[PDB]
Amino acid sequence: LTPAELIERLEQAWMNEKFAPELLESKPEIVECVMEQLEHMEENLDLKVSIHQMEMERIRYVLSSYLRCRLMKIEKFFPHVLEKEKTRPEGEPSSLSPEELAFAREFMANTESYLKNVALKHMPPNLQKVDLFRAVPKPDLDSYVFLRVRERQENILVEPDTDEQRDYVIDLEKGSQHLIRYKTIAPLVASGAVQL
Amino acid sequence: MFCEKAMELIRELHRAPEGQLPAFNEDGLRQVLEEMKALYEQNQSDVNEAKSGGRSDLIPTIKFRHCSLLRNRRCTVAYLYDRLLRIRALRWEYGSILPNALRFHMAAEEMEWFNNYKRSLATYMRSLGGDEGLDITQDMKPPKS
Amino acid sequence: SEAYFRVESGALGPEENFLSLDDILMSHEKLPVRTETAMPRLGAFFAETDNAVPQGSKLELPLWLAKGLFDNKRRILSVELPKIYQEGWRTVFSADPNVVDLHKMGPHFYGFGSQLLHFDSPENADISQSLLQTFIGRFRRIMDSSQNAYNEDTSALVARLDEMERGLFQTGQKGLNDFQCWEKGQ
Amino acid sequence: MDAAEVEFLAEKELVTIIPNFSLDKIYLIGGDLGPFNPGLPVEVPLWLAINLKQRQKCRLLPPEWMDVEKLEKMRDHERKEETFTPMPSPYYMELTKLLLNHASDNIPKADEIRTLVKDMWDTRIAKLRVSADSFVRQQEAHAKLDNLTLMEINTSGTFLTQALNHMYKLRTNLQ
Repeated sequence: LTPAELIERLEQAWMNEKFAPELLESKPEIVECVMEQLEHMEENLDLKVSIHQMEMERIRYVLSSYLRCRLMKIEKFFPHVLEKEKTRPEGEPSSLSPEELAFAREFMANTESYLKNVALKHMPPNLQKVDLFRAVPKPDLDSYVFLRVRERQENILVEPDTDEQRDYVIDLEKGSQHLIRYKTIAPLVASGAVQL
Repeated sequence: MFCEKAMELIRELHRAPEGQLPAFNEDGLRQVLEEMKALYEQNQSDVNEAKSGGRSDLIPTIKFRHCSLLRNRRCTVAYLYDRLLRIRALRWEYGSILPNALRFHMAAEEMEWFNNYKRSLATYMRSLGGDEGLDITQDMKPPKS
Repeated sequence: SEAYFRVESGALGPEENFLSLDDILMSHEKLPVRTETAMPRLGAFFAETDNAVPQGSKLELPLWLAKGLFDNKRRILSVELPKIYQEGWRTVFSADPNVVDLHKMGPHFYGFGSQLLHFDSPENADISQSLLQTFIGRFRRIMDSSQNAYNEDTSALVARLDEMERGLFQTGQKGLNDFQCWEKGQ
Repeated sequence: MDAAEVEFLAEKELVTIIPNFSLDKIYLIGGDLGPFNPGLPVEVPLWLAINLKQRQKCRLLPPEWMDVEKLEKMRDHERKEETFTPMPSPYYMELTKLLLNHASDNIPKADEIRTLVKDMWDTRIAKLRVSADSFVRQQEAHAKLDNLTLMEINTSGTFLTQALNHMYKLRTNLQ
């Protein structure tokens, strides 16, 4: 609830977003509070001044980087981002802020239109519709990642491959660092029990 | 034989490093769209005979033509999509105004895609902070004074 | 450059990625096949039964085409395994994977190999295990040179790497060079 | 993530400076700092210390571990061990780089300290290569690595994870 904690939360999202193979949950409450803090401090604006402006730059940088990272993911999986939001059950956290959603919609329309007018409409009658949900790659959740355990977790199943015989249980201790498949610890990233 | 023209579009982009943008291949795109038309017409004819007037001995040839159609379609779409990705990159590397070298190798339609894109990014970035706040096109690198 | 995010290969998985330029290049490569029927009008190697292809004809077809014409029943055609995946080379890969030139004998050794599994060859299990063991046996030499562990000319090593390995090489090199530029920031 | 961003996080680490000026505690969004008093030790973030040193408004104090004798023992320890040993700081490479580059005048035997830390880095990256080969050859799917630093993990970790991703596909292509 404190500013210091606000910043820690941001850096956490920044780092997690950088390494997760899929688009993570939208953190509107964090982005806003950070924008407010910057606005307030910006207005309050001698050596103390230069020190404050230096810190403001450090924070501005993390926000921008985090937001930049989210846009590239939205662009990369745009059809899957839109389809997931469309069938998202009421209550579950969205992977898109109202603004990012607009950006994603526009990306889709623009690309689909470009593709239609430039080639598809000029193709035979039975080959003019291209399924974008199929043409564009989905996130690969079977990607390996490194993490730092923030909160102790037990009975975590490690699945080497598709052969159940190689499966074994593991426990993640607070402060430890691990290497493992993302899909196995995805829920832990979301809950904040672990950090990528 | 078939789909060779389509492969020329792929090799052309593939040999363009760093995401460089060679001239839009209008001729190549036209020749491919034509082959598709021809392939589709030839196939639409043999299918008739197969149905009544010929034999189910054309089916193998019909499948061959079909695959060749799907293949040409895969190549062109892939070709066009890759160009858009390289063009999307331009906004983040050069800014909102592109140099002559890039715009002269871009198709009018690609320029429009770029503009639609930068207009959407401007709107996104502007909704971020107050009335007009946070150009996330700046601060591309960690601050170091 | 930095903001250009091309579609990556998917050849190692169930199927290739539709928009992957690399997969399109990989699927253009030819593989031995044998006709199991007659193919009219397609005889011009592209009068005699309207120009048909003789049943039981051995041909070199692009992977994508064979994929499209193939069927387990093996009615349209049957495919043969390229040499690099047969008993012979499999034995050499097994003794020591580092000696082979996967660029020359590839250049999409692993990706073509994975997609080749789609033809239900009796030796699919042999082909599959060979692919994994070959990468396992070559892993160290790629990591070593990509990080220039021995201060030697990598150009020669990179020239004998298949396309997947070259990318791996790139990642390793990029990571190290990025670190060395930072470490030297005035 | 690039090496510049790793250093960005390292810059948060606290270090001790000796101000040559006076100033009331500042209230930064991340936490209070100061007050500052001439000749009196203060705890400040590395990025602030670096800036003040450049501005010549303070003296940089070297970490207790940044000592030729201790580092000399750490380097030998790391070489004797097959596994990774506990590093002095989770940002030892960044702190050496930044401190030696902006306050070598405040760090004794800076020349030697640079060689000892450079050696530790060389021996640990090489060890990471040998460790990864063992991990891959035994086809492992999980690993604990409490002693590795972020700079090390980030520098060659994309290579290891990309390789593991491919092996996962190859290990499961007949499924």
